[PDB]
Amino acid sequence: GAPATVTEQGEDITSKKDRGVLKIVKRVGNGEETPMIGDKVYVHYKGKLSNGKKFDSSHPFVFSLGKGQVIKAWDIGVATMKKGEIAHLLIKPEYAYGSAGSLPKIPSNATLFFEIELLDFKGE
Ligand SMILES: CCn1cc(COC(=O)[C@@H]2CCCCN2C(=O)[C@H](c2cc(OC)c(OC)c(OC)c2)C2CCCCC2)cn1
Repeated sequence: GAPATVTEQGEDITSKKDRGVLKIVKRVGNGEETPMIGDKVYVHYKGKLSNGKKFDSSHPFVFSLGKGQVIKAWDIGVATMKKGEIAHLLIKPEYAYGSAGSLPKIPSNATLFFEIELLDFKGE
């Protein structure tokens, strides 16, 4: 399924190249411009734990990019997305909630998967 496909075929978009955040584009965007740090960003997402034990969906989620308001993986991943793009991210715990987790919702050393649609981004 989608998590396995990303694991096998996804681009490694971490700077350190440690496979911590893997990406596949699913639906292409419009324009060349991807959002700068500081931009208010608007998205629809689906999300789940590898554990199979929790699912979550926006189904408009709003955050300021690259400000650590979201897990590092989103700050990295969404920064590479263009308006109208849909992407799959698979994320190792180092780029999400780490060894501590975020109990009870997120366990220790969790791997996360997300499907993200980037709707738009305005400058702050
Ligand atoms: C106010 C900005 N914000 C940050 C968060 C923390 O979560 C996140 O940064 C990432 C990325 C952005 C979407 C939400 N998200 C998550 O991990 C989900 C998430 C959604 C949450 O609420 C919608 C949430 O509660 C605040 C939470 O707590 C750690 C984590 C998680 C995905 C795996 C399946 C369980 C939920 C929630 N809101």
